[PDB]
Amino acid sequence: DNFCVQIIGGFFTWTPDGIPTLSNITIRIPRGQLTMIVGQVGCGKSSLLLATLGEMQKVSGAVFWNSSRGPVAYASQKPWLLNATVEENITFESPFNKQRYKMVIEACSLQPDIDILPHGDQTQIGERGINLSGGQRQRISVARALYQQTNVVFLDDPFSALDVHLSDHLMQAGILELLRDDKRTVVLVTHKLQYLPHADWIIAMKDGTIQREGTLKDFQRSECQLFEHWKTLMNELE
Amino acid sequence: YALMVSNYLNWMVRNLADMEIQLGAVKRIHALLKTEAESYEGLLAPSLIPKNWPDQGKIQIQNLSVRYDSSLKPVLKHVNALISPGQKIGICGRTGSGKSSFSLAFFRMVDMFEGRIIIDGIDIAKLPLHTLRSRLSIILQDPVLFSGTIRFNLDPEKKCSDSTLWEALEIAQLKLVVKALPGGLDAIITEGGENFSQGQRQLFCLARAFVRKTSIFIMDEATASIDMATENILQKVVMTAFADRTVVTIAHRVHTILSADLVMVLKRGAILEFDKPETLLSQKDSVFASFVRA
Amino acid sequence: TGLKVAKRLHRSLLNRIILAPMRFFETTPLGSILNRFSSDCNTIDQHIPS
Amino acid sequence: RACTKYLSSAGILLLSLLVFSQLLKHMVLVAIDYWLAKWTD
Ligand SMILES: Nc1ncnc2c1ncn2[C@@H]1O[C@H](COP(=O)(O)OP(=O)(O)OP(=O)(O)O)[C@@H](O)[C@H]1O
Ligand SMILES: Nc1ncnc2c1ncn2[C@@H]1O[C@H](COP(=O)(O)OP(=O)(O)O)[C@@H](O)[C@H]1O
Ligand SMILES: [Mg+2]
Ligand SMILES: [Mg+2]
Repeated sequence: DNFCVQIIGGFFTWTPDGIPTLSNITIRIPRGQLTMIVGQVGCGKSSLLLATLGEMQKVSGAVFWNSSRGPVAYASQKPWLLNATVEENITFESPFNKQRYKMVIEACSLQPDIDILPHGDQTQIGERGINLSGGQRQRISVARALYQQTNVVFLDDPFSALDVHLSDHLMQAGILELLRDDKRTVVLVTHKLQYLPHADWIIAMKDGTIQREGTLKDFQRSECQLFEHWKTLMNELE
Repeated sequence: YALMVSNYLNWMVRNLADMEIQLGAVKRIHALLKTEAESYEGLLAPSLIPKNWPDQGKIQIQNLSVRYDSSLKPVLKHVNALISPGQKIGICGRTGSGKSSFSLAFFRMVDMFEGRIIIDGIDIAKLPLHTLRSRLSIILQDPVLFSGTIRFNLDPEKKCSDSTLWEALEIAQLKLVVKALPGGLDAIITEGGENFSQGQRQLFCLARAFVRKTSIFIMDEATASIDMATENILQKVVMTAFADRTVVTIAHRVHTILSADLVMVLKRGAILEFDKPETLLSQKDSVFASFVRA
Repeated sequence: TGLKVAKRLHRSLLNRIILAPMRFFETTPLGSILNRFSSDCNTIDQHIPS
Repeated sequence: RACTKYLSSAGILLLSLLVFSQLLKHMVLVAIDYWLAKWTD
């Protein structure tokens, strides 16, 4: 219907016969909107992202896709780079479409990086190629995720290796402009709470379960402690 | 013997071609064998080095300019600073401003073609590399974990007791996580730490540095993969636990170094501002104020 | 002869690699360094003495 | 050089002993076959 992904009572385990790393997972991700998963270290965010994708073994519950999942544009927390060039990593088995490629390059601000390296936009990347900075690896992975014409985008901490300006420009030109104009489902795991005003939907996680799931106006009344805790972290969250 | 010519001429030619391929393998190993090595000898005498040559943690940096190779652009240009012992130095700047090469300069991982880094009256270029890199601790932004136990990752040489390892884990907010594991300190970390999260891997590397208990800590964007709530309590417990130790903290988030003693603002490899944050935020046109406000 | 060369070449390679600078490790791919321990050392230990 | 690393790692004594022992063994086998040819006549 109006949702992209939905989980009802999902118990998922990394181990085959161990303790469930996720318990009582109940999410309703809207389609064409920005959903932000927020929480502490090791609280189930990447586990939720891979439990929707089927990469983690399910013990209980149901997973519904109303997109039969289909493709999902995924940028892992550890950036994965093929042994091909910059252009082949960003395109990633897709037609070229240079007008979109320039927009993705400017949204990730990778244009100064391809004005360096011995063969800009053609240098071999990863193993058997030139070594990149970790921020450059992160932005090439995010550029691959943003470039594709996939209805669902999964981003898992894209601002970990970047400074304030790169993360702000990638948030505005890439997430709020390039992804919104396509009416694209965006699920964005982040530790940067300053982007919470730009979120349509918020999923809060705590020790491998869904603590609270709703908008910022919902968190203003349902979870007063977590709302005020967020306000203390980033110094009325409208 | 003619029948042996008919049987063995082919075998001789085949073994000659095989031996050429085997000698190609030996040739590749010898080509990797002639690679240059770092100078671990050091010009200063080992008797001139004290038992704790970072006795208090004073750092002088005099006209330092570093690069990564010959005929390459210097990533730091005329860096000159003083760090009193026990002072906390927060380093901020945009990505690409040479502030990780600044951290690598103390371990001689970059080509210091000019300038000196004098620590407690001793130039570090005169020292052996194991002597220099054994008495200083660094926390890289990207975590590196090895296969084995938690005890092996924190203490591979087995030079510290279990109480030191538990203090290192408790400072790095991993007391409850490691205690929840059934092995405890013997819980197995997989290859690359794939059984833990990115934040938990980075906290394991932080606890790995907390075992060493040196006089100079260099935290090069350590808390980048960590959420803000646990980053604040980790920063507070690091400040309280290392109150007498010189900490050079490279800030992924600028608001973490608002309580630092001095703030080094790097612009394109040059120290634009090096002063207290209280005076630095008083100036409206200062770049550090633009970092805090935006 | 095979045992002596197989011991000495691996000892020399392992000692010379760990002293090489990090510029060498960043410039050279890790597959090129690792295949000397994996394939070339396997030839020297086993295939060459036969 | 790089192709001669195996000979230098083996040493002069071990390599020369290998070559001399193989040559002596094969010339002994030639002598056995020649003495068998003389014996059968
Ligand atoms: N591949 C894995 N195999 C086994 N256990 C895992 C794996 N990944 C995570 N875990 C465990 O499951 C829990 C959830 O980790 P998860 O991957 O969801 O972290 P995260 O919330 O994305 O972390 P962070 O925000 O610190 O990067 C943790 O306790 C972790 O140890
Ligand atoms: N391993 C390396 N080899 C050569 N140059 C490097 C290396 N690492 C970084 N650089 C250079 O240093 C500059 C960035 O400095 P760095 O300390 O990485 O800044 P930051 O700390 O802001 O990431 C880049 O312009 C890059 O060219
Ligand atoms: Mg994750
Ligand atoms: Mg850096």
